[PDB]
Amino acid sequence: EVILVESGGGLVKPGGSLKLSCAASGFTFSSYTMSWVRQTPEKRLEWVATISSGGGNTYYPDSVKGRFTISRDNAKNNLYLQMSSLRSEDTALYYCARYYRYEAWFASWGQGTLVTVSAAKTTAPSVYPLAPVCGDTTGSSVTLGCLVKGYFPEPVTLTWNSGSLSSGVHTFPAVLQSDLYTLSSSVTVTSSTWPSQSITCNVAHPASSTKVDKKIEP
Amino acid sequence: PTVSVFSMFRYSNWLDKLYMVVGTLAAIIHGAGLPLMMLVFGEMTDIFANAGNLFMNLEEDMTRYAYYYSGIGAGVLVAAYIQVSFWCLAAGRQIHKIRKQFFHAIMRQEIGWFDVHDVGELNTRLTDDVSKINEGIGDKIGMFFQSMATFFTGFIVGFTRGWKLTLVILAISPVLGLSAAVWAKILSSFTDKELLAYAKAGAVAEEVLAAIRTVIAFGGQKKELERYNKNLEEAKRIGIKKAITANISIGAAFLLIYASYALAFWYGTTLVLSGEYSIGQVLTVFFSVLIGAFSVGQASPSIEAFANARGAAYEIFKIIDNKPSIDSYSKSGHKPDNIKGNLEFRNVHFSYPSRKEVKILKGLNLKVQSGQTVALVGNSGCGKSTTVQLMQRLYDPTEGMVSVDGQDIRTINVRFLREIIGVVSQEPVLFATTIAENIRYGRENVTMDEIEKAVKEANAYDFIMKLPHKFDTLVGERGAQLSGGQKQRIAIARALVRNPKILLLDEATSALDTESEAVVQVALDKARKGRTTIVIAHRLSTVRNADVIAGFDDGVIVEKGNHDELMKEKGIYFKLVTMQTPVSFWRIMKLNLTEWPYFVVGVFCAIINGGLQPAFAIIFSKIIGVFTRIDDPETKRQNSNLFSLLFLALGIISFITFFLQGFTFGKAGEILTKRLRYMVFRSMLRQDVSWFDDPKNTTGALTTRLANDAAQVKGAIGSRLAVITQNIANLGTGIIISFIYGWQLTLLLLAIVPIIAIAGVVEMKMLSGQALKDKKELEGAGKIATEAIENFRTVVSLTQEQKFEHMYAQSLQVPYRNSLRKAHIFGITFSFTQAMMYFSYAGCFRFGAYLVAHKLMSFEDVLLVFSAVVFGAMAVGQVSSFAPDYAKAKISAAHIIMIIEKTPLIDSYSTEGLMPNTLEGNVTFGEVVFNYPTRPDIPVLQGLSLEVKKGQTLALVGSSGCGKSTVVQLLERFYDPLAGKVLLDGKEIKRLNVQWLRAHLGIVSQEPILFDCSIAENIAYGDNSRVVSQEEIVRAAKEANIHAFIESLPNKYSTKVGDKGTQLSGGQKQRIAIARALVRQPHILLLDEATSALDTESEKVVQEALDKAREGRTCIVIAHRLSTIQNADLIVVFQNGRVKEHGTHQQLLAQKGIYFSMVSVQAG
Amino acid sequence: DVLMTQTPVSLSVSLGDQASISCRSSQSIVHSTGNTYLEWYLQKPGQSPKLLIYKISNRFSGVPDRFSGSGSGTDFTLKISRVEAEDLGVYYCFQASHAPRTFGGGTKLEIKRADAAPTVSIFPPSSEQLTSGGASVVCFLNNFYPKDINVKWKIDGSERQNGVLNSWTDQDSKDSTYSMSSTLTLTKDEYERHNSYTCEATSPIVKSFNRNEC
Ligand SMILES: CC[C@]1(O)C[C@@H]2CN(CCc3c([nH]c4ccccc34)[C@@](C(=O)OC)(c3cc4c(cc3OC)N(C=O)[C@H]3[C@@](O)(C(=O)OC)[C@H](OC(C)=O)[C@]5(CC)C=CCN6CC[C@]43[C@@H]65)C2)C1
Ligand SMILES: CC(C)CCC[C@@H](C)[C@H]1CC[C@H]2[C@@H]3CC=C4C[C@@H](O)CC[C@]4(C)[C@H]3CC[C@]12C
Ligand SMILES: CC(C)CCC[C@@H](C)[C@H]1CC[C@H]2[C@@H]3CC=C4C[C@@H](O)CC[C@]4(C)[C@H]3CC[C@]12C
Ligand SMILES: CC(C)CCC[C@@H](C)[C@H]1CC[C@H]2[C@@H]3CC=C4C[C@@H](O)CC[C@]4(C)[C@H]3CC[C@]12C
Ligand SMILES: CC(C)CCC[C@@H](C)[C@H]1CC[C@H]2[C@@H]3CC=C4C[C@@H](O)CC[C@]4(C)[C@H]3CC[C@]12C
Ligand SMILES: CC(C)CCC[C@@H](C)[C@H]1CC[C@H]2[C@@H]3CC=C4C[C@@H](O)CC[C@]4(C)[C@H]3CC[C@]12C
Ligand SMILES: CC(C)CCC[C@@H](C)[C@H]1CC[C@H]2[C@@H]3CC=C4C[C@@H](O)CC[C@]4(C)[C@H]3CC[C@]12C
Ligand SMILES: CC(C)CCC[C@@H](C)[C@H]1CC[C@H]2[C@@H]3CC=C4C[C@@H](O)CC[C@]4(C)[C@H]3CC[C@]12C
Ligand SMILES: CC(C)CCC[C@@H](C)[C@H]1CC[C@H]2[C@@H]3CC=C4C[C@@H](O)CC[C@]4(C)[C@H]3CC[C@]12C
Repeated sequence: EVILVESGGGLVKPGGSLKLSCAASGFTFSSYTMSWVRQTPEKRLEWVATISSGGGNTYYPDSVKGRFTISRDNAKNNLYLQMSSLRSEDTALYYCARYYRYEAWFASWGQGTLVTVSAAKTTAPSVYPLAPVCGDTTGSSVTLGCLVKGYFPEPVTLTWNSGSLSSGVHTFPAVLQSDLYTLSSSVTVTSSTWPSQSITCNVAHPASSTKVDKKIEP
Repeated sequence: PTVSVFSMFRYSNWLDKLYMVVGTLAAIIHGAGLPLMMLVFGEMTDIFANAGNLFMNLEEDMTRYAYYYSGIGAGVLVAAYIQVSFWCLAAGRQIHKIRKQFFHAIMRQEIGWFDVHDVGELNTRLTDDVSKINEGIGDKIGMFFQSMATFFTGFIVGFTRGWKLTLVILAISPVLGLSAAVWAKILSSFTDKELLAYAKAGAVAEEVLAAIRTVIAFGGQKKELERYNKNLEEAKRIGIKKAITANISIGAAFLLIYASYALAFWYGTTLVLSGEYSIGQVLTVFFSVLIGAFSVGQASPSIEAFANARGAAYEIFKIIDNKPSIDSYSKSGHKPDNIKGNLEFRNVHFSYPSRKEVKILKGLNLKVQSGQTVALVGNSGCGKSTTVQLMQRLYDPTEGMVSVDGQDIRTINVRFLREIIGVVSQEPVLFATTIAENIRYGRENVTMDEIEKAVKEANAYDFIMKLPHKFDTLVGERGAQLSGGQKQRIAIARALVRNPKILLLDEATSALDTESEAVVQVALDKARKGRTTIVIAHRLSTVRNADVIAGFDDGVIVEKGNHDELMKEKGIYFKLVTMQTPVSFWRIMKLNLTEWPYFVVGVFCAIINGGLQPAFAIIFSKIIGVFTRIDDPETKRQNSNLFSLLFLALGIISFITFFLQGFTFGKAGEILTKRLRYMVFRSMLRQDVSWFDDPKNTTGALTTRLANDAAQVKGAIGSRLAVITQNIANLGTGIIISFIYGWQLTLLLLAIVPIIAIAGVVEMKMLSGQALKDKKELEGAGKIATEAIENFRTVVSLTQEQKFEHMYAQSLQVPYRNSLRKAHIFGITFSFTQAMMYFSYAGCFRFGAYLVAHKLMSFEDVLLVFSAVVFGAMAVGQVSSFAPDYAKAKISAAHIIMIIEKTPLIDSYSTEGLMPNTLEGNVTFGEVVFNYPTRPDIPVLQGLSLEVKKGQTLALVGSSGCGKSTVVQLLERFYDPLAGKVLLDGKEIKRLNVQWLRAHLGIVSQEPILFDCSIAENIAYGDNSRVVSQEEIVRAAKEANIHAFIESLPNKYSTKVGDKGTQLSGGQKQRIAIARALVRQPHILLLDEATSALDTESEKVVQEALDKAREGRTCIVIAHRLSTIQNADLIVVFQNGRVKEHGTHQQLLAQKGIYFSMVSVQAG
Repeated sequence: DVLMTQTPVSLSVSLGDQASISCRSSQSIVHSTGNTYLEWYLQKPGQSPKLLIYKISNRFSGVPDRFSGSGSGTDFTLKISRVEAEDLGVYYCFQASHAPRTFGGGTKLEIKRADAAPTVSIFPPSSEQLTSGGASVVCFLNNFYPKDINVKWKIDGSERQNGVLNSWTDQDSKDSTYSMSSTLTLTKDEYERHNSYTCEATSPIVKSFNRNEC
């Protein structure tokens, strides 16, 4: 299978210069056209740049040409996008995508990488346990929460017990307010699980190197 | 005119008719072999371009396609062998039959056919015409059929794959056909254009090299040198223009090929991108149709060669179709049995077909009985030799009827009659075999005892005993090894061994001494009693003892009777008897060191032309790699346009650089050849007459050295520097690039490049044909033809043609076998080097599939390595074929630098020596011995001596070739004698100046020779390094009594005269030779044969200017006519070189000696 | 520029019905090669888009035969037959035939289902947050349908607070339900001032707790 992963996206002040890298494995990188596509916060996709298989031809849309610049390193199997003179409207989620024979333009999309361009300063989150009053049970099941609050910028990772708990989880999308983000998550486990063995809320905020595992307690 | 096509294959049997049909089928198959390869290759590239799917089953499919390539390779191996072998065998066998029949037809020919048609033309037409026929019916026809088959297969495969793309190629395809046709027609050994340019200068060279002694005599070398230089510069100009246009043509061929690639790819990507064709389909179509269109032009020299062969076959077949009026191959005539000698001539009018307007004979009637020795007397011109030739039926008389013992010749056999008549001609010739064969040449079965009997009757056994190999001695050409007397006596024996019934001698004792002629005549009277006899000679010693003597006048036999009958008759015979009572040295670049800028530009352009092949390999690999990558239609469209434009630009660069390289090397080469011809010719002129004596280098070796050196040295200099440089650039860049791109595949392909290059060379050599075939063998065969055409006069008497044709055939039997084996060998080598390409395709792409599968290189890299190393080793083969040989060039350069640095005895540009201000005119020769350098064992002088004073008309009289013109050459510094002393007014000629002597005197040559210009520039050749006045031109003409024949011709002093004066008559050219020397006004004058061909009234008007100008200057006249000898001051008779008598004419007439016998020829 | 406009912006489809989206272009896209390039992409909630028909009426490897495309000139359409819950997201129509490549807006697909009621659960502010001077009460309204629900916080039985924060997950591909969270955030002092906190989903669904700590 084709694996494209991306890296290098972080907060930047307007007018700054960023550089994104996307490593590609599982196919012959030096044979395929590759593109960068971008998804805004209103969730409207927009093409950003395209580069051919040798590195000769590159195509940009009028909006972005001059400021952005795409390149590829065929020896390390890497795709780079250099960005300059950023704007607030260039804040979005960036995907690398690989071209398909029979002429379809984006066959294999990578995972996103989130790029924010604002004056807001980095702010580590505040993780809070959530348990029922005095450990009260709701029958044969227990629902536990975890609240992260007041962070910036958006990307934040939340798991339960390093990913062991995955079946009955409900993470809710982040809500921006006062240049700060708020996110929450719930888990549902049998009554014979949580009071017996404790459940840990793993939170990470790469922007601030924050990483906290908060155990839920009655 | 030319023969029909049905009459070219006239000597074709059932076996030769089968060879041609099967060679034609195999050539068709071989032809269709290549477009099928392009079809498989197009289909194969789709397996590699769609190989990787997001490589399984790539090596299986490349196994199948390796089987396809190897099957086509095997088919082409077998078919190409069959094609070449069978066509060369058909042509070989047919040419053999043609050679034999041609010579056999030349033998069965009327006498005088050779006078009409020169025998250098026969001997040269023989070999040239048979080679020119052979060329056209050989493998050129197989190649023609192969190329037509390639054309049709190409277009059928094209139209079946996709028609839209083939139609576009077909629209530009006639231009491709014309480009290729013009290229190959220009290419087919465009050497005759240079020969046509140099023809005129070679004519001047052959003129001056016919009369080297004459030109040296007048001393006018510089004038002829200016003429040669003018002709030479004209030829140089034509050559420069020819190089310009030939190279422009090659350049436009390449421009068109590359722009064709550009168009094919620009439209083929439109079709691929639209989805209609694939990339393999486009490769298939483009290459198939391009190759078909080029193969049509690869067959254009075949129609040329066939037209030339048709032309030459017309001449040969016409020679073999004519049947003469007399021929020894017809048995119709009756053979008599009871042989009795009886001659009957009556009313015999006959004329020579050569000059039929003149009638020498006006009827002769004669009846001669058995044994009657009949002698015929008369001056030279009545036709005694004509009667001798009339006897053997060399001709037929126009009026009357001739008979021999009752019945006429005209109903009886020519062979039987010819064998029984032993005849000896005036000047015999002897065959260059052993003397035993020579005497055996009388008849078939003669044993050595009869040989000894006949040679002892000829009294020619002494010189047989003194010389080694007494029966094994190979006599030289034309009897040069032995002496004249021995030769004539053994010729008598050769006539006698036939045991004749009628004997006919003609001048049997021309140069014979007393006792040998006596014993010969005694033997002749020992074998005359059973045979009729007719003897013709000048000596009246062997005439007085005959039976009946007769006398010719105006061809008519006027006097008849015995001795005393003509004594009492008191006629002309009475008057006659009343009066009678290693190394090789390299300096070839120094020769061309003056033209350095042309070489700088040329080597630069050659580097670029070598680099043009790897650049194409790279561009081609990249275009095919545009469609093996996963890119969008815009990327593919832009990159395809970029690379099509690069094809076009490479085309333009190729046009310019080909033009320039060809033009600059051609200009340098032509400057070099002009300078070389000039320097060599000036050096030849500066060599004395003693160097020219050598029979190797007298006439032909020097002109062939001029027209060979010209080509050869430019070959060495230009070939070396251009071909080594172009091929180094080409292959070096190809191999380096293909090593950095893939080294395993490169090492595999590096073992196959020798065979691809040599395959190119063998093919191109097949296209040029064969320059020389069985050289040694052709010599062995043609020596017989030479000696049989030269001795024709003798051999028609001897009637030994059959026994000569058999010798020819036997001499042919070795080159025949040799040629059939050579065909079976050449077929194999050609077929193998042709199949090697298909096997190389198969091997390379199987290895390539292996590498691509293990991901050790890309497809584009396999394609680049293949194209640079294999598509670009064919170009090495072509380039290396086109270059002229270096070995022949280097040996030619060795010979040229030998002749150039050659140093002769005396220098012509040397004024050093004794230069006295005054002279006296007295000459004195004493004890002067001269031996020819060519003949060092035979002395022609024995220490002669002389004394000459002012105004002394000194006459020299003797036999022919006894040291008459020797004293001339011994004065004019042609030869310097080994011993002797020559005082010229007390001044030895060896210490004087060499040009002064040749400037003071002036002579007339033995034979007058004039130059290719008007008569004005004939007489104004006599005085050079000086402004010639026309008042002396008309004065000398009036004095020589030629002014009338000049003032009569239109454009009197600008009438262009032929070579040697072939337009005007012998008397006039003898007069204008007298006027040519008259302008010299010499203080010492010589005349050799001043009245050879002149009238009797013209001699008095020639001598009257001499008699008035004899005073003051020493005069020396050598002639045979006594008229100028009676009035001379002193006379010197010679005998084998020795001065016998000298003094005043009266003192020689008082004491009767040998000179008295000289005066006793025809006076009274 | 050529801009694509998709006719329905939201599309509700019963499970088993047929769903037809259409993407009318503006410049009648057709390349110079005579091919017209028009692809459809599907983004399922929380994943990267995925290819669906790389031209008019082709199908990508792995894509069921329910998806079919068909279009001509300047009007193109996509039809799905027998929708399932797995096929649930935003459908974009990309066109790469002209020199700026443009996507469409999108058409959210929503599968209908039997109205369920939330498992509501309320959570009291943690000790850690109270120490820093803050109090946030959190109430999850899990696995309900349809989306439209109202939550009303009651402090001390009467104080209908309004300073809350709400956030909806997207429709779950497994059970087609929704969820959402209601977070009531105030000061530690304004919280301590009261005892009973009630969460009410809207016969409403109530949940509540009584203390500042237990
Ligand atoms: C009987 C002997 C033999 O058949 C001769 C000769 C070589 N053989 C192998 C068969 C062959 C030929 N082409 C092939 C293409 C693919 C696969 C096999 C072959 C060729 C032929 O066409 O015969 C009908 C030929 C080829 C080239 C050649 C002159 C030449 O002979 C006429 N070139 C000299 O420089 C090159 C080229 O530029 C040219 O022709 O210029 C004079 C030539 O372009 C054209 C229009 O041909 C081309 C392209 C085909 C360009 C680059 C290199 N490739 C390699 C050489 C060359 C070719 C046949 C065996
Ligand atoms: C015309 C004379 C001199 C030569 C005869 C031409 C031969 C070689 C021709 C006759 C019929 C031709 C074939 C006709 C049908 C096809 C099928 C197609 O899918 C590939 C080409 C192919 C395979 C052609 C190849 C060339 C071919 C075999
Ligand atoms: C040797 C000469 C006279 C051949 C005649 C030239 C022909 C072959 C040339 C002239 C104009 C060309 C045509 C012009 C228009 C088109 C229409 C298209 O749908 C296919 C190609 C096609 C059909 C071209 C094919 C080649 C063509 C027909
Ligand atoms: C006479 C030689 C040297 C050149 C002749 C060139 C002619 C035959 C070639 C050159 C360019 C070619 C055209 C290239 C472009 C097109 C457009 C295509 O969609 C139809 C075919 C058509 C119309 C081709 C027809 C044939 C064409 C006109
Ligand atoms: C004399 C004949 C055989 C030559 C035919 C003319 C060739 C040289 C001409 C015909 C059409 C031309 C092409 C027409 C259009 C373009 C697009 C441009 O962006 C690159 C050059 C390119 C690709 C041209 C290359 C040269 C070309 C192929
Ligand atoms: C670094 C290396 C591998 C560069 C490769 C150079 C090779 C390809 C060069 C070097 C010497 C060259 C050869 C030198 C001499 C001649 C002899 C002549 O009769 C034909 C050309 C020929 C045969 C040249 C062909 C090209 C050649 C073989
Ligand atoms: C190992 C590397 C350098 C391989 C280079 C290939 C060499 C060995 C090959 C390439 C081309 C070949 C030459 C091609 C043509 C000629 C001309 C002929 O009249 C003599 C053989 C000669 C001179 C060949 C000799 C071998 C040769 C020089
Ligand atoms: C005339 C002489 C030099 C014969 C050379 C023939 C070569 C070129 C031919 C002969 C038979 C061919 C082989 C036939 C069978 C196979 C087996 C397969 O697993 C690999 C390809 C391979 C190995 C072919 C490659 C080319 C091959 C080896
Ligand atoms: C070029 C001509 C004259 C003969 C050369 C034949 C070469 C190219 C052929 C002969 C032997 C062949 C090999 C035969 C079998 C194997 C084994 C395996 O590992 C796959 C490829 C490989 C290695 C083949 C590659 C092609 C090969 C190397």
